[PDB]
Amino acid sequence: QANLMRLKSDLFNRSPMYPGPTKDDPLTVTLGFTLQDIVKVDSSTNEVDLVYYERQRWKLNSLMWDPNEYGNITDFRTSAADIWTPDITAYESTRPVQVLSPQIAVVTHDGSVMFIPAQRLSFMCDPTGVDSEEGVTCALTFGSWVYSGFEIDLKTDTDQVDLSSYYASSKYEILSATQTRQVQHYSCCPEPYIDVNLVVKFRERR
Amino acid sequence: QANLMRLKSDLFNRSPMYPGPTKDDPLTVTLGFTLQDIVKVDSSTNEVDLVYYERQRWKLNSLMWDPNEYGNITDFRTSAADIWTPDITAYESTRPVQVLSPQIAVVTHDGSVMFIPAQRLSFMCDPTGVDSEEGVTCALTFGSWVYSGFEIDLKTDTDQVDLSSYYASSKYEILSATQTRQVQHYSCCPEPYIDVNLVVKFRER
Amino acid sequence: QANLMRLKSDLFNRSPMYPGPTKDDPLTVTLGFTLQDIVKVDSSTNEVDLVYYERQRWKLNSLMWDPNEYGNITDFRTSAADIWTPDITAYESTRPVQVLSPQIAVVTHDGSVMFIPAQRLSFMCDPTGVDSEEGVTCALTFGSWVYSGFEIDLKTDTDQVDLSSYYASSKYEILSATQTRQVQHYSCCPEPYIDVNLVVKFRERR
Amino acid sequence: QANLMRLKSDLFNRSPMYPGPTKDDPLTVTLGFTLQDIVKVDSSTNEVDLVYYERQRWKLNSLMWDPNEYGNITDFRTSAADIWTPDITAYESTRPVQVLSPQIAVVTHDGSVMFIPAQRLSFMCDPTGVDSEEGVTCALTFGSWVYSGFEIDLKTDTDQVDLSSYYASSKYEILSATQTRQVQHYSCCPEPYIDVNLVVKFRERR
Amino acid sequence: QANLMRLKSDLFNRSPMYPGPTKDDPLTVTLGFTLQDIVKVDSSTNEVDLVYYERQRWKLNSLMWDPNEYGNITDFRTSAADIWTPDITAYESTRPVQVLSPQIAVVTHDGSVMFIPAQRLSFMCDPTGVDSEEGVTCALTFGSWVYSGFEIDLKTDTDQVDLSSYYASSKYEILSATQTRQVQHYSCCPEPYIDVNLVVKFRERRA
Ligand SMILES: c1cnc2cc3c(cc2n1)[C@@H]1CNC[C@H]3C1
Ligand SMILES: c1cnc2cc3c(cc2n1)[C@@H]1CNC[C@H]3C1
Ligand SMILES: c1cnc2cc3c(cc2n1)[C@@H]1CNC[C@H]3C1
Ligand SMILES: c1cnc2cc3c(cc2n1)[C@@H]1CNC[C@H]3C1
Ligand SMILES: c1cnc2cc3c(cc2n1)[C@@H]1CNC[C@H]3C1
Repeated sequence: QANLMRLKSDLFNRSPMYPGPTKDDPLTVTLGFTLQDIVKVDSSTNEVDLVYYERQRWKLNSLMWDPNEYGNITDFRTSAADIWTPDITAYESTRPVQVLSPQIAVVTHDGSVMFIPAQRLSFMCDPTGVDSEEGVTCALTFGSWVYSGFEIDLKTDTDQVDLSSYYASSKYEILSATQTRQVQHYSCCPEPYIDVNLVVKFRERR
Repeated sequence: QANLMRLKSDLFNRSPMYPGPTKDDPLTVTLGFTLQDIVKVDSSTNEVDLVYYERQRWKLNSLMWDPNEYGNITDFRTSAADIWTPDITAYESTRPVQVLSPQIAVVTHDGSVMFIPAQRLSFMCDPTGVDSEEGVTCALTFGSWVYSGFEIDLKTDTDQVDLSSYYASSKYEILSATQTRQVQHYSCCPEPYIDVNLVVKFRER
Repeated sequence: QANLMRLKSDLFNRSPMYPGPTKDDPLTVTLGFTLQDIVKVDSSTNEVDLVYYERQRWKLNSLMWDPNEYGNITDFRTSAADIWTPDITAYESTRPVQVLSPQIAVVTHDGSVMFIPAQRLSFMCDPTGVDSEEGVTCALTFGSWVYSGFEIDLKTDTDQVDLSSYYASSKYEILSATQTRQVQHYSCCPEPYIDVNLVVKFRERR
Repeated sequence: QANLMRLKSDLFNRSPMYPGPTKDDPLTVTLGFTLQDIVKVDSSTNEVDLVYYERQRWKLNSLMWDPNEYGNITDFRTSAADIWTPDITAYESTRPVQVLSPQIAVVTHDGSVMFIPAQRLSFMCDPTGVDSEEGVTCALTFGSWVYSGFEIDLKTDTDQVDLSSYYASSKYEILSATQTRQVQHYSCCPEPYIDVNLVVKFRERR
Repeated sequence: QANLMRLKSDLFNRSPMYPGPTKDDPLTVTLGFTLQDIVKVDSSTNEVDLVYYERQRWKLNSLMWDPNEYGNITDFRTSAADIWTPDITAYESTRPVQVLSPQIAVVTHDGSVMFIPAQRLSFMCDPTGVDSEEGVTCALTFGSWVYSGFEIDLKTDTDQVDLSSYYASSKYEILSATQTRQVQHYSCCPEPYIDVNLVVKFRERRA
């Protein structure tokens, strides 16, 4: 309708796009994972394929507006390509990530954004021991590729990976799955980088 | 011709595109499935591959015209990218859905739209017992990814999946195939989301 | 060359693109198949891979010109994106079609266009009996996805499939291959649709 | 720098792109192949995978300039997308060709263009006898997909395929390889088409 | 915010893009490799699959600015598509490289650029002996596709490849990996071309 088209026109045409966070104006992204399925294990290459959602939230003043000035609209859907999004990357991936869902974000009048893409990922993981009762553990680090912790900071809402949607007939059952903020330095660069470490222990279902 | 060229110009360059449904102007999408073939079963990863087509219908006021003002044209075909389409998604997919058909829709003068994409889909399914005679049952949910039931509702015209085009020499025969609207809640959000549950019982032929 | 640049400019830059055929302005589209190779047969999924050319022909008034007014130019080549092309689709495909040739068409001064995309296609076919001498038969139906026979008058030139390019050393030899216009109705719509039925009889070469 | 940006501007922004050759203005394209590696052989489907360079050369008056008018610049590199390039295609491919190199041409002040993409090609080939000492022979025809002998002629600079940088540690070694111009009819068209026939004889290296 | 938006505007939208290096204005690109994983070895086709990232650095006069003129901005992240990048290519690749990371570069006020794409590469390599103690050695050649040494020169900051991030549970363990500038001629062309030669020695992880 008219107001929403007016609102989206204002936010996206009145101004050039948000150029990303800076040291002067850093951003915090809240990251949470929903694990759908461990689809595949490959012991000839030590790769494991994972289907999951990645819940992302951040807030920008450039996406703020007054609902009264727009027929009481307090939020809207929009293509993730219309707006800036964080370069959150899985560091142990072995193939380009595969997108499983539409890429549409919800923007709220207070400038907050929620974006939840579903993905399939192959990543480095030695599955040796997956057929035992103890199972095997693998770890994933999700973080910004190019922004240090002075520009993008990460946090979680919970330490528990959401398993409420996990496929009950998966070849693999999950014994535990956690998500933990952590920080490290890389050789190339002087500043610390922030990541959320996904640690998943699993085994062959029986 | 010039009447159609004028009408399309008067609809797509006339106004900004439809920004999608809202709670004040919700949209009901009608869905129907035609199952072409169960192509492949993988008992090592619990994936099944389906080829099907999905009939989508919906109606937008912004796509309306008086035919009399355009040489009596009552409907036209156009690229799906020229118009807004619903984000209907298979929730259990394990690979990006592969489109097999041109992405073209028909728009009628009353604003109604019909879009029928053919697709190959890999989804989550334990096919254990497909080699028996009782067969195996798998379930598939299709729904808007980002719109709740206050924004997009869904409907089916029939509970029967259309099987009149099913491959007679498929490696798998279909014992039953239903499509049912249902309401679900998800951990991230408090609102109800609507899906259409595709339940397919099948076995080796 | 200046004449051709000027010609393309007048045909494409001036008026908008042809919006496709309609009930008020039906269009004849001619189809012929040149079968190149049956690459692969999979009896675990009943899928067959075929490599072929699809010769497409049609004619538009909006693409006509008088050669006299353009240095006696009688034809040119142009990107398929510059013009309308028919949505011809293989109905029994199981994977997206893989394009093997450049997407370029030839336009002649009388307005006729020829577009010949080479393609690799996987489709449903039960190859039980391919190893015998009576061989196996498979049917494949090509047609517009969205245009009925009120809009597209689909036809072949000949009923014989062009086999003069078929790979002599293929794993599979062709016993017979026909191409025939047929009229079908579909559940969704009341209009009759036109397709070309491709029937191919083939066996393992020996 | 200044003079080069000015030259590229004057070439690409003043007049539009070369629209391709015609009957009355044909273009001769020179072609050489450099074989890098026969990567793979598939005897269940009669497909062979090849990695090669394709050296293309042609000349356009519309790409000529006076170097003295442009700071003694005699040539320059530019994205292949900024200029017209010929639609050379392998007729016997079974999968879309994969590009392995940047796609950048060199344009020289006399209007001559050199373009050398590296590619991987799956094509129709019977490897029956690849493990013998006499090896097996296969052939590949390369030509414009849509320009006939009236619009594009092809020539080779030599009859011999460049094998000087072939990969010494390939599963397959090359006994001989030739490239030869030939003229051919196709069922669709009365105009003959020119191709270059690549004939390669190889065997498994031991 | 506003200054950053204004700065990017002046660099990209006002001046036409850099047309690349020439003999008159040659360019030096510094390259360094960080090897994450040897995923796969195919002895039926002599291909090896490798996951690595590649650190690239160069400097352009045309990317310089005075920070006091732009709210003290000394650097910024920008899409790799917004700027010129070197056409560094693995010569031995057998598949198109698969990009694993966002394609975002960092540009600094002195005109220097840093770009670190992560990639999966399939390349030609005979892995015979990979299941032995002594292992197998393979060589990769990275260089410009179309610029000779008169237009693009290369260097490493060190001769030792970075192995400290190598996945410890790979199927394959690395014995050594070096990265060395080298000069070559090619049949088609009269000018020397520069590359960094990456030599990796590895074997199957056992015991
Ligand atoms: C700027 C541009 N790209 C970078 C890539 C990486 C890093 C910093 C970068 N800074 C370290 C952290 N993230 C991945 C690699 C290495
Ligand atoms: C806004 C944006 N993305 C969403 C993704 C999902 C959901 C709601 C969203 N709302 C729940 C339902 N649909 C899929 C997942 C979870
Ligand atoms: C408009 C848009 N899409 C359609 C898809 C199909 C059909 C008609 C359509 N009309 C029937 C015929 N062609 C393929 C399927 C079903
Ligand atoms: C116009 C457009 N496409 C064509 C494709 C081919 C041919 C002519 C064409 N002319 C014959 C020669 N080139 C490949 C096939 C057949
Ligand atoms: C200009 C344009 N393309 C080239 C391609 C190559 C070469 C030089 C080129 N110069 C030699 C070096 N790079 C790869 C091949 C061969």
